[PDB]
Amino acid sequence: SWDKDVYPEPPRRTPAPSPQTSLPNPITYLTKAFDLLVDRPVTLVREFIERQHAKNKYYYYHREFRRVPDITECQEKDVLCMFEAEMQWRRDYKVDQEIVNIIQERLKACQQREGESHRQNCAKELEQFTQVVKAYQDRYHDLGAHYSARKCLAKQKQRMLAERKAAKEA
Amino acid sequence: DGPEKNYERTMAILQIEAEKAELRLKELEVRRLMRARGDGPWFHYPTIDKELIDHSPKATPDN
Repeated sequence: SWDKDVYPEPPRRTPAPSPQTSLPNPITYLTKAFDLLVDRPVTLVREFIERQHAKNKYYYYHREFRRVPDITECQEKDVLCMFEAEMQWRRDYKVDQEIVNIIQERLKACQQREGESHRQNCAKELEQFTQVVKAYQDRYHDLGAHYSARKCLAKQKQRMLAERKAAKEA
Repeated sequence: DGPEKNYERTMAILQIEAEKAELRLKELEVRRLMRARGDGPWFHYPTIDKELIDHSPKATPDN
């Protein structure tokens, strides 16, 4: 239903039953009851609905935005170019918010999945989360409620000047 | 309305408003120059019309 590369999960390892008791397992009989009384009627309703769905197959599409010149290429006060660049920057900003949300979802799923071993086994997710948050912070943090591609550029150039100075003093 | 129509309608709005904004700034500068120098159609205050002068020979010569 979804891309396994975007939202990965490791292969699942379930141990086999290994009873060391002669008493019956109540969960095993409740499981069989659940299958007969809940799952099968639920599955029958769903298969009828999907049969109706197959008679009327129609599609929707993911919208594709051509790339347009950035705010760096816009002449000062040229609103026609600034407008398209500003709109593009706003779309990218929303996309980067959802990229962070994907990485946070990976991290939280790993924490629950790994149980009492999360601190060691979720290191790779923790590292990826650390990096994307740092990149996201560099791009967009401290812009304010009236953010813009102009203010975003002003921040990058301030960061670039601080990095150029530090490299020079070395 | 679809996103394209709103988007390109916005650009049409921005073009009109940017052209008006530039003209408003140019009028202020033209008015400043015309008022200071007097070489334009605005702030042209009247002077006496030279067609009211009589150029006929007069009763006495020196004039």
